[PDB]
Amino acid sequence: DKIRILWVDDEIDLLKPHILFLEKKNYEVTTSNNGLDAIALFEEENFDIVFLDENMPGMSGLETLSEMKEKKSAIPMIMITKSEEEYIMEEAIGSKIADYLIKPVNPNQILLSLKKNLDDSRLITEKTTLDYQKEFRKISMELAMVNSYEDWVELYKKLLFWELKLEDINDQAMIEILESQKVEANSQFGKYIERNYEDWFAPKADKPIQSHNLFKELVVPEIKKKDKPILFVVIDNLRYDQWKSFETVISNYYKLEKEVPYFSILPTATQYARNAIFSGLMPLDMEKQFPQYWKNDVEDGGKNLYEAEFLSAQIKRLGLNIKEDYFKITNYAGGKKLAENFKALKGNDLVTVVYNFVDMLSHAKTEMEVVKELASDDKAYRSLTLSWFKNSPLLEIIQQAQLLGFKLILTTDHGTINVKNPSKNLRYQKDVYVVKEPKTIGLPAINFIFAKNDFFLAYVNNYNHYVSYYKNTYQHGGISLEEMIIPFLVFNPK
Amino acid sequence: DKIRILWVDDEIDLLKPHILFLEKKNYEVTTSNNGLDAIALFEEENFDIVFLDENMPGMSGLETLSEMKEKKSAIPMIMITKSEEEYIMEEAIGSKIADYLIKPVNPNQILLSLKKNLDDSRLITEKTTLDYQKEFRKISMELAMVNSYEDWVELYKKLLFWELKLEDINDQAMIEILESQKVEANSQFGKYIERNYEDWFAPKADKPIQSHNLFKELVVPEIKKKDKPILFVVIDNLRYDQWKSFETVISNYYKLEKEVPYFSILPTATQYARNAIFSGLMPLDMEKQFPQYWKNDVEDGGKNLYEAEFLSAQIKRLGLNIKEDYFKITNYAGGKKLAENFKALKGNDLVTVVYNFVDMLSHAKTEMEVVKELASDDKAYRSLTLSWFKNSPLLEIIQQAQLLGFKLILTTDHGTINVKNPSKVVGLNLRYKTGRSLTYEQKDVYVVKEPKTIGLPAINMSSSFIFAKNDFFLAYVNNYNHYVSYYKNTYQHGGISLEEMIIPFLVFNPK
Ligand SMILES: [Zn+2]
Ligand SMILES: [Zn+2]
Ligand SMILES: [Zn+2]
Ligand SMILES: [Zn+2]
Ligand SMILES: [Zn+2]
Repeated sequence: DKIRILWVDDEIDLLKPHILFLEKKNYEVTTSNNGLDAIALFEEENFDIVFLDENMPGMSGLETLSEMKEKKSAIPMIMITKSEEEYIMEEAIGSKIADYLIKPVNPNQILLSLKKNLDDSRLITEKTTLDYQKEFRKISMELAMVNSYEDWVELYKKLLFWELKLEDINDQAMIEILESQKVEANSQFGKYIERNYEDWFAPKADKPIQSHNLFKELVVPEIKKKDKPILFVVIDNLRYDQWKSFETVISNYYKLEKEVPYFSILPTATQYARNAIFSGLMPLDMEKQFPQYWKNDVEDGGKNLYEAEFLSAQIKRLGLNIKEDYFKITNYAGGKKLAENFKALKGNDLVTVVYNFVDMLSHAKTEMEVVKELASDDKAYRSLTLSWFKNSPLLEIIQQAQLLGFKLILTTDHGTINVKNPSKNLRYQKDVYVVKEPKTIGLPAINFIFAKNDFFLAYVNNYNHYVSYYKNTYQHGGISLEEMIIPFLVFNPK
Repeated sequence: DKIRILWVDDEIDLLKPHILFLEKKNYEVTTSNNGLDAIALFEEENFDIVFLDENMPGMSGLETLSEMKEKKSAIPMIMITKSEEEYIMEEAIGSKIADYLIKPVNPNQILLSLKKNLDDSRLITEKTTLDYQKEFRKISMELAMVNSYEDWVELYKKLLFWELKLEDINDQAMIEILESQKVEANSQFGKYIERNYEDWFAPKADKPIQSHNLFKELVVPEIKKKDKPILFVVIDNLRYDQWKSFETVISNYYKLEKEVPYFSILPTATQYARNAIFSGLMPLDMEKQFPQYWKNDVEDGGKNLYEAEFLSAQIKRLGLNIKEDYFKITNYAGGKKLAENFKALKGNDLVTVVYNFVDMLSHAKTEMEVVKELASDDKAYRSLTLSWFKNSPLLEIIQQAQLLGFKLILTTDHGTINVKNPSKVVGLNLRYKTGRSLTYEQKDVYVVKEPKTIGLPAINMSSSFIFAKNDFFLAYVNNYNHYVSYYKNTYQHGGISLEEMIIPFLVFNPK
C-alpha cells in the first residue's frame, strides 16, 4: 500500500516538481484544482492525508477543510499556501490543521511533514526502545550504589521517567528488563528502610521529611508568606506515577512552584499516616495527647474522622492564627457540592480538602470485574486515573481556586502497590520488617509488622482464598517505592 | 510576560534577521552556540520553547535535546537545520521533536511553528466556540425539517460532530444549548419512529437496514469477495459517540473502508436485537423456526445462549460453505485468553467475537459509586470508554487480526441512554415492557397492541409491547419513589432514542 495523498491547489500544474519528487518516494498523489472536486474524491475514495492551498478561486482551502472534516473526521490535513498572514495561520491552527507549510516550499519539508504526521508513532517506539537499550545498564549500576534517602528519590524519578516512556513499546525483552529493575529497586529499598527507619526516630538523626513533619515543615512556611490563601488537597492513596499521568492537565490551570518527594510513615495506611499529616505527631503521640480522637486497630466504628480537630490543634501548637476550614469528600455528590459552593471561603486563609475517590477506586479492583478490566496493568490504571481526574469534581474545585487566586498545595498520604506474592489490611521472615518495640518507631502498641516488595499477608486459615482473591490487587500499608515515596507539590495559579 | 525562546546554533550570529523578526512580535530570544552552554541556560532559566541546530561542534542538537527532555519534559523542542537526510528526520521525530524546519527557513514558518506549538489549545477553543455560535441556529432549523430515516442519520452525525468538538470548550452556556438540541432531537425521533416503524415491516416499504438483515446484506458481501478472512466483532451496547471517541486509536491498526449507520430493531435489547443479527430473522420468526433456541422474557436463563447455532444456520440458508467459529467474551480472562491464542484461528474464513464489557460497564453505573464518578456525564463515559478500549483485551485481539491480515468488521446490537424522567407503569427492563394487560402513560411510550405486525411474538392475544421514548424510564407504582431514586441518571436500553437505535457498522482493511 503506497500512502495516498490528495493535493488540492488552483495552480497544481506549477507543482509537478513536488509531485514527481513525492511519487519517486512511493507516495501516490491524486490532484485536484478546486475544493468541490476534492470533496467529491475525498468521499468516494479513502485517502491517508490531504494537502490544501488556502487561496483558491472558488471555495477556499479552509472552507474545503471544513466540509472535509465533517465527512471524514480523522484524516490529517496539511495546508500549503503562499499566505503568510497571522490570522490565516490562526484560523488554520484553530481548525485543527496538522501542519502549515509556506510556499515556496522545500520539497523535503513536505516529506518531513508526511513522516511526522503518518509515521511518528512507530518512530517514537523505535527510538525509545533503542534509547533504553543504551541507558539501562547505567540504571542497574546507579541502583547498586544508592544508600541515601536523597539518592532513593533520584532513582525513583528515573524509573518513573522510563516507565511512562516505555509504557507504549512492544519489545518484550526491554519491558522485562524494566520490570526487573523495579523489583530490585523495592527489594533494595526495603532493606534500606528496615536498616535506618528506627535510627531515623533517634535524636540528631539525618532523616527524610515524613508524615508527622509534613504540615510543620512544608505547609506552615507557605502560609507565613501571607500573600495569598492556600488550597490544600490531600488525594488519598495517590502513586507518583498517577500524579505524573495527569501533570499536563493540571498545568493548564496551575504552574508548579515547588516539588518535594517525602516519606510517609509506616504503616502506609490512612489512619496511621494521614492522621499524622494533620496532627504533626506520630501515632503513639496521638494516643498519648488525644485519646478521645485516636483510634487503635482493634476499635470498631471506622477511622480518620477527627482530622479537623487534629489539624486545628496543630495550628495553635505552632502558635499560628488563621481562618481554617476542613472537608472530606467521600462521594460524587459530595465533591460536586463543594465545587458549586467553593465561592464562600475566599476570606478563609487555608482550605483543606481530603479526597478519597482514588482509594475507593484502587480497592474496587479487588471486587468488581469491570474495574479489573479497566485497571488490568499499571498503564491501564494510570490511563483510568487520567480519565477520572480530567472529569473529576476535584478538578472543578481546583479550577475555582485559581479564579480566586489561591495557591495550591497538592499531596497524598501514601501510594498503593500491585501485590503478587503471598506471605503467611494486607501489608501491616525476610518477607517482613518486624518492630517488636513500637515506641522506637513512635507507633502505639501494648506490651508492628510491614510487608516488603510484592508481599500480601495471607492468614494460614483460608490461605488459598486470601491468595486467590487478593493476588494482583492494589494494597497499601507496607514498604515500597510506590507506597512510601509520595509527592508534595506547591503551585501558583495561572 | 513574553514567550521566551532558547535558540541553539553554531551559526547564531548569522540568524539575527530571524531573531529581530521574532523580537518585534513579543518573543524574547536567548541564544547559544553550543549544546553545553544551552543545557546550562536551560537549567538556570525557565524557557517556553527551544530551537536546535542538528550539526554543531561539540554536542549535537539531538544529544542536546535528550539532556533537555530528561530535565524538563513538556517543553517543546524544534529543530532548525540544514540537514535534509531522511535518517536524521526519523531520529528527530522518534526523539519527540515538536517540528523540524529545513534551512533556509522563511521566518514566518518559524512563527507558524511557535503559534502551532504554544497557542493551539486556545486557538482551537476560540475557533470551536465561534463556529458553534454561527452554526447552532442552522441545527435547530435542520431538526425541524427532518422527514426521513436518511435525514435522521445526517442530523445525528452533526450532533455527534459538535458534541466531541465542544469537549474542548469550557462554556456552560453553549454546552446547555447543545444538550437542549439533543433533547429536542430525541423527542422528534421518538414521534418519527412511532409514526413509521410498523410501515417498515410492510412489503416493498422503503426501510433502513435493521438488525435482522445486517449479516445478510453487509457481512455476506465481504465474505463472497473471498480475498481475506474476516474478524466480525459485535461490541454489545456501543453508542455512536463511543465509537467516535476511539476511532483514532483503531486507525493506527486499521483503515476504515466502509461505514453504514443502521437501525436496531425494537426493543433495543440484547435478547431481541443481537439474536436477530445472528439469525437473519425477526424474533417472531425465531420462535416459529427455532423454538428450542428462542426464549420469551418470562423464561428463566440467559437470552443469548444460542447465537452460534443461529449463525451457523443462517450461513447454510445462504449456502455459504465457510470455516467459521464464534466466541462470547463476558470477562477479562476470557478476552485475555482469546488474544493469546488468536493465531489458531488463522485457517478460519470467518471469526465472530461478541464482547459484553461495555454493557456490563454501562449497567455498573446503577450499582457502583466509582462508576458514577467516572461516568457522571456523557463526556466522562466517552472518556472512560476510551481509557477502556486503549487498554482492552479487545484491542489485543484486533492487533492480532491485523498481523494475520484479517479484514475487521466492527458493529453493535444497540446503544444506551441516560434516563432522567420517570413514567409510571403497572403489570424486567426500564425502557420497554411486555405483558397481557398493562397500564402506562400513553404519550410517553410507543404502544403496539399487535406485536406480530412488527415481527415480535405475542404470548397471549392481549399481550402488547411498550417502548419508552425520550429519556423516560418505566417505573412501577409499587415502590415508585425507590425506583425513581435508584434508576435516575443510569444508562438503560430497549427503547427509542438516537443513542439506542442508530448504531454503526464498520468494515476495515489491515494496515
Ligand atoms: Zn492559489
Ligand atoms: Zn490513604
Ligand atoms: Zn485504603
Ligand atoms: Zn550547523
Ligand atoms: Zn444491557
